[PDB]
Amino acid sequence: GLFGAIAGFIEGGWTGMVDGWYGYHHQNEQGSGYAADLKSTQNAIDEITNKVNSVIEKMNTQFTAVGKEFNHLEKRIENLNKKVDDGFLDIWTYNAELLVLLENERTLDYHDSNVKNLYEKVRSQLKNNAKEIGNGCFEFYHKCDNTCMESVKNGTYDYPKY
Amino acid sequence: LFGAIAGFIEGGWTGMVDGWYGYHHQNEQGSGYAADLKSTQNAIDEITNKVNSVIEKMNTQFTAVGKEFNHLEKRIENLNKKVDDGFLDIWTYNAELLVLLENERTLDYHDSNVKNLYEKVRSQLKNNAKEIGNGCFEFYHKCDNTCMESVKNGTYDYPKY
Amino acid sequence: GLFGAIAGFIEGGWTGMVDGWYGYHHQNEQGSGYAADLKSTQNAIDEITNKVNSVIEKMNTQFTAVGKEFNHLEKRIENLNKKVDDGFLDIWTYNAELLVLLENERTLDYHDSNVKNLYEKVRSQLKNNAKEIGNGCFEFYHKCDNTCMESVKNGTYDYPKY
Amino acid sequence: DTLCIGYHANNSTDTVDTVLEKNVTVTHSVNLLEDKHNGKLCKLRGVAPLHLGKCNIAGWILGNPECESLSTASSWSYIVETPSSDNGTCYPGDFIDYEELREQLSSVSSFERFEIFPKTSSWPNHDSNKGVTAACPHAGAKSFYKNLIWLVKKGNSYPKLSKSYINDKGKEVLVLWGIHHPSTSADQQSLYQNADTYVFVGSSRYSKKFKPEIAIRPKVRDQEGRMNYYWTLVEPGDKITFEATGNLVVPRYAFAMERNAGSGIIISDTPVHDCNTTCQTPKGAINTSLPFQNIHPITIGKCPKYVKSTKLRLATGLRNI
Amino acid sequence: DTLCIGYHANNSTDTVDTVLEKNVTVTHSVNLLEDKHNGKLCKLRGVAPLHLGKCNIAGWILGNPECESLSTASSWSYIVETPSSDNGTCYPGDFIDYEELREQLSSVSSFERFEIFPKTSSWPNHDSNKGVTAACPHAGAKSFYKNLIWLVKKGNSYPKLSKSYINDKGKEVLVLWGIHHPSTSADQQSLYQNADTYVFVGSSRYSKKFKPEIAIRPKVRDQEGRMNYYWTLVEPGDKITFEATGNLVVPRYAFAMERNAGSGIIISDTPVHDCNTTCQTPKGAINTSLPFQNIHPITIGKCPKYVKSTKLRLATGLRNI
Amino acid sequence: DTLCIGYHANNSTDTVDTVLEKNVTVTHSVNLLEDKHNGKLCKLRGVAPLHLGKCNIAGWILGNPECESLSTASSWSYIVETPSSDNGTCYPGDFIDYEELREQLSSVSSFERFEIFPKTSSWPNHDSNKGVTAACPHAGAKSFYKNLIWLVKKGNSYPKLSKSYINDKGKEVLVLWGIHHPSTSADQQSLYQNADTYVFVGSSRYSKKFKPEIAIRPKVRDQEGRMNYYWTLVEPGDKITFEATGNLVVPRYAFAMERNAGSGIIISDTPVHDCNTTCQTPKGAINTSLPFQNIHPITIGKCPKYVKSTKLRLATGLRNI
Ligand SMILES: *[C@@H]1O[C@H](CO)[C@@H](O[C@@H]2O[C@H](CO)[C@@H](O)[C@H](O)[C@H]2NC(C)=O)[C@H](O)[C@H]1NC(C)=O
Ligand SMILES: *[C@@H]1O[C@H](CO)[C@@H](O)[C@H](O)[C@H]1NC(C)=O
Ligand SMILES: *[C@@H]1O[C@H](CO)[C@@H](O)[C@H](O)[C@H]1NC(C)=O
Ligand SMILES: *[C@@H]1O[C@H](CO)[C@@H](O)[C@H](O)[C@H]1NC(C)=O
Ligand SMILES: *[C@@H]1O[C@H](CO)[C@@H](O)[C@H](O)[C@H]1NC(C)=O
Ligand SMILES: *[C@@H]1O[C@H](CO)[C@@H](O)[C@H](O)[C@H]1NC(C)=O
Repeated sequence: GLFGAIAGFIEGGWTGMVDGWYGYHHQNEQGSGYAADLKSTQNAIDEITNKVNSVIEKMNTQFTAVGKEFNHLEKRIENLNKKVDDGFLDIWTYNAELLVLLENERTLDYHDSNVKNLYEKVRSQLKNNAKEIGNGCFEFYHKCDNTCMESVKNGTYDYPKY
Repeated sequence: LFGAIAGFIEGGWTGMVDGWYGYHHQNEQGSGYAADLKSTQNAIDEITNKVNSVIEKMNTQFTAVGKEFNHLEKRIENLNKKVDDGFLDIWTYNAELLVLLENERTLDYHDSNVKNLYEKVRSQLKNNAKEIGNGCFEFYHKCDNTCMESVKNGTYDYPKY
Repeated sequence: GLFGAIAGFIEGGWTGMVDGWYGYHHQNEQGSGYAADLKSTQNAIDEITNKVNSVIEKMNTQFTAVGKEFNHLEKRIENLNKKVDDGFLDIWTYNAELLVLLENERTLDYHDSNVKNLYEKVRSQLKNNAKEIGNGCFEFYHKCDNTCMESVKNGTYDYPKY
Repeated sequence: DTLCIGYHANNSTDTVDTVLEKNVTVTHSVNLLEDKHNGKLCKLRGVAPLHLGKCNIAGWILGNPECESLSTASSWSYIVETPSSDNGTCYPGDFIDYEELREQLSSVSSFERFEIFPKTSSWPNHDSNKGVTAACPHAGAKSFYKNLIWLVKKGNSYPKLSKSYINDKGKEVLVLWGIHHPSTSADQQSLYQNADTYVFVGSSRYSKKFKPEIAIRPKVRDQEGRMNYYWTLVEPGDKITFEATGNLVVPRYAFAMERNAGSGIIISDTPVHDCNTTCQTPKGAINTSLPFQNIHPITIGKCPKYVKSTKLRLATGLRNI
Repeated sequence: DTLCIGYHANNSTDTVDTVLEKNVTVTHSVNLLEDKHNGKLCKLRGVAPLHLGKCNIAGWILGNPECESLSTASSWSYIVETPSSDNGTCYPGDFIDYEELREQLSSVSSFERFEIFPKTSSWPNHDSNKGVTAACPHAGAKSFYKNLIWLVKKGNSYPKLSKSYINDKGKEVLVLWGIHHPSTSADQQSLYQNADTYVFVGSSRYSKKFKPEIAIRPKVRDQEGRMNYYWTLVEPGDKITFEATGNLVVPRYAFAMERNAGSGIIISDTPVHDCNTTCQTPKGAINTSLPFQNIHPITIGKCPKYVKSTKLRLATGLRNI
Repeated sequence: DTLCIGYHANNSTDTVDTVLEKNVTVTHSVNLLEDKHNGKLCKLRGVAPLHLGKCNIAGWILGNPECESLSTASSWSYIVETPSSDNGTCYPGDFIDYEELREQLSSVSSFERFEIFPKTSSWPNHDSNKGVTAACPHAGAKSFYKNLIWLVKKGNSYPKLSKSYINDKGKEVLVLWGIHHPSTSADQQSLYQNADTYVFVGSSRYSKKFKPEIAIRPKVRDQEGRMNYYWTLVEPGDKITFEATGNLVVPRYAFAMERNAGSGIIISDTPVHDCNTTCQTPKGAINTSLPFQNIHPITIGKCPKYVKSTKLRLATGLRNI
């Protein structure tokens, strides 16, 4: 919803496609088929993984034993100690709560970007040779066989065609 | 960040007062500012949730800061002061940056919403109009009130030249 | 990589251009030349600078002397003190580590945005008078001299041609 | 015929800051920073605070003649002293573990003050009427603490005294007493005939034997003697025993008390009013939902984090033009 | 012919939250919050904890007849008491700097208990056999601490005693002793004939001299008298000297010790098992790599930060339709 | 014909990290982490520190014969000891509330050392020349603390002494004294005839009666006896009274002092130099504007937050290629 792609001009998702996060659904004479973009899906997985392994792996703690013992004549420093424990409780709770809210918003925008970026990367390939429906789908102006699609999803798409 | 607000659409419309994003049609029937209800309504719902997150996630304990020490407890008095100043610098900094970041993002959110609106109509009437470049389109055919209605409605489903 | 421009549909960068971050390379009869977009580069520099001067200048600390002294019969409050020092150590280390990871991601996306935004700002100036190669490069459909390019990079580009 | 797309703008001048740009004008914005208090000292839980007015904690529990018009309240959320309140221990001395006591007294759930050792029937072998001083004046004439009794010898005789109270209350009992240290060995016998005395206080957990320290201290409120104050908490069903051959300022009133830990003490001139608040500061109360405040670092209750910031405006709308 | 570009979707119902939107369903997500423990008290470094079972720290080092089970353990990572361990100082009294000891004793790297002053050959001038009490029962019959000896007079004679131990261990030596305060001057001489006695303990750093405080305390475990407990650490090569004319409960067993500071004490009923853990809580151990946990604030080891959150679900996939 | 659009690149190899990519080369970058210090102990406000060199705080204020060469600076920002300063309390004993004094003394705005009780004219009924010891040698000759005087009896007579100083300075006066505890009752009378003595120190706030504890302690610096050190602050206009029948080590020099709280003490081998710094560590000073540093956790002044990070490289430019 930040790049207009996911849940935007491309309303729903394909329960059919199960090879990756982003892909295509071709429809020629040879037949219909869902095919996930390997390279793109493979890159996101590598980056999102690194993201999770950053939020986790950057938390390196010390070896300490929280909790101390005080007698009935040390209620003050007992409360001081409690203040230190509650201070650290509010700081980590808040920071962890917001860190997730923010990085969730960003992660969803990351996928939105990746989809839109995929759109555009194909749309400019084949400018005239097809028209934009508006639903993330293109309608070819010429016979596009399996090895024709294969050159679009491949990034190696000839224009000596019409 | 998206090139829309303060970008290829320089200024804003003091005229429009029913939402954050909208249109200004100019046909024979007349001119008028009309805010996009759905879009404006969605942003308001999301920005509200944003503020109610930064606020509502701050759940504190019931504690009484401040303690008393005699002239022979200056050390633990300074320890206590050190805990108070540590929490002071942590919250001040985090609050200062949290606002700087979420302000940057919020303005980009509105920029996105505008640009997204520009594209959402630009791709509905491809040929039937031309892009001036100022966020404005010039129709190639008579567009009456019920014609505009179908553009701002998302149901402009019949191509007519 | 978030806006598809840098390391996207514009693969590499120009070691040639040395006047700014963002620019152009014109190729007419008068000759070839790298020319950095002054206004755009100047604006980013002003904003990125402000960014660094925010992360730094917002850290205003107090005049305190960490570290305290305890005897052999104050091991508890010595450990309490140690707990306060280690708590502040983990909090600052983690947030500083994450603050950099996030603002790094964002900064690179900022430059990506600025490039893409520049591509679009020119591509909508001269719609028909040139065609999109797809490599961030345009091929004019008419003679574009030095004072023709000037009007494109200037934002003052008239449209009475074919 | 044209169709343009744009955004909102208004007469707003609210500015906010971003990582990239400072003083960016905006259509709409909220404040995250609370900077407004009612300048009142309000109730905290649903219970009002204990205001000592002219006196401080010491003078209040000991019963200093000036704090005469003070405590009845059976419970309070926190305690309020005025920076001007100087009426405490009128007879010079050392209040042992004073700060600690204040902290235990900061908030209580039930607090009734009963006469532990009835003056009339408790001391038939000692004089319980000569025990006054010019240091504790009540209307120009000599007085003493209401909650303590300064037992002296009954005409040339100070017999070993031995009283004891057993806590039959359903809660802790705060018991206060005092040890008097005369300035000269002449005043020692003049007060308690015996020249070598001792006092002993003991319970199930407490035990301590006091020996007077006779010497000339510099004059404080005209006394070159001293008087140290002591206190303890007796658990329900437990007993506390007093035993002394002189120098013992005995308990007259004790306090049945139940203490809900986790409060504090406010030293402020701010007037106490009838209002509810979830967060209290010396400067006044804070009625806010915001995450941050810059009113006062010393806070009581469930409060916003204290921050040094002068403004924390959070943008909600978009750039204004 | 066509092509249409799109994204993945599945039967997943995992929801996450964002700054902008709540309960957003997604394809894939991980949890940052650990909320699961094995409900076991495990080893910590590689060394198991010290479980006191029926007794607490006091009863354990003093040698209370009930803690007369084991614990020979020469080292432990932390100490475990049960909330329902009440066997400590059977003879009413005050354990001076008790909490501090416990912290010193929380974790130890070597801990052998040797007989410092051999009972048979150390006290030829005092009775080391009458020193028992009904307060320290072992099998209905009177007993006493196993690491302390209650010396009394040998028939009408309590000669000044004067023993001293020199630390020839390659480590600190924890030495515990006691000072007995009889209830009446009759019991004073009946135990140590002298009526005015004194005890003195001294080392290179310690020096204190105690005076018995004879008085009637309220009955605790049927004793009107009291017994205060003291302890100290003797450096290697240093010596500690005991000297007394009565009232001294002498050391029988000491402890050669070496303490790796930085641990604590867990009061829990949770069973102790044979398992490795890097983080321990009263509830159980935590085997996690996650940055946060909401199991227990009191933690021991290298643990995740404790957080109030109920769930911290981080989205990895995308919006799911 | 044509017009290409692109970005910058150079010979830079600076790498940075992002949430999604590690070790990304980029055109430009700054460092947020300071990791460089000048290895010098510098001034801190504008005032240099107090360097004790061979001695420690105790030896410095008491006047240990070795700290003979250091006491003049009328103010300092913080205090520096060396890990190899061992010259403190040469006569074995206990420095009560020592570390606390050190805190009070950490930073001072004005500090002049005046002779409170002039040796010649103050002690007219006692010997002020016989008070030396082999424990405090000066020139192989027995000596003692410069700021204290060890009053002994004048040939078979130790009359009750009673002197008192009234603070006429315009600031607090630190007063130090000592109580001597002889090893044997033979040395007791040999030093102060009377066999049962007592010392009393008292002011408006302070009051304490000391009783000598005579016994044989293990020999420390060849002393079987002990000497405890005490200190107090006397308010302006207030007076302090000394009284004793023996065993009192009296004040000779006091200190007019005004303390600006909020500093500390550095124990380091790092040389002290004439330089300005806003932040000090024991390893050296830090001249930085960066928000973070990884030099040392113990810091003094207005310093960057201590962080465990080993590099905090903040990208400013763009990808290289
Ligand atoms: C209650 O407080 C007042 C004010 O502090 C005390 O009055 C002072 O008494 C001293 C000693 O006589 C005088 O030197 C001051 O000038 C007085 N100050 C004022 C403002 O009157 C009074 O002694 C206290 N009363 C009791 C019973 O403690
Ligand atoms: C052990 O504990 C029980 C109850 O906790 C108590 O009754 C018993 O006297 C104790 N035994 C000793 C020797 O302290
Ligand atoms: C390349 O590096 C050299 C020195 O390493 C430096 O002087 C020069 O400025 C660099 N080139 C550019 C374009 O910055
Ligand atoms: C990569 O960067 C990481 C930090 O993210 C660093 O620890 C490592 O040494 C670097 N090595 C390589 C090969 O990138
Ligand atoms: C350091 O600051 C002091 C301020 O008292 C000033 O007198 C001195 O000139 C400064 N020295 C240096 C080297 O900056
Ligand atoms: C410290 O001073 C004493 C004399 O007071 C001297 O005998 C001793 O050698 C000194 N020790 C050190 C480590 O300088």
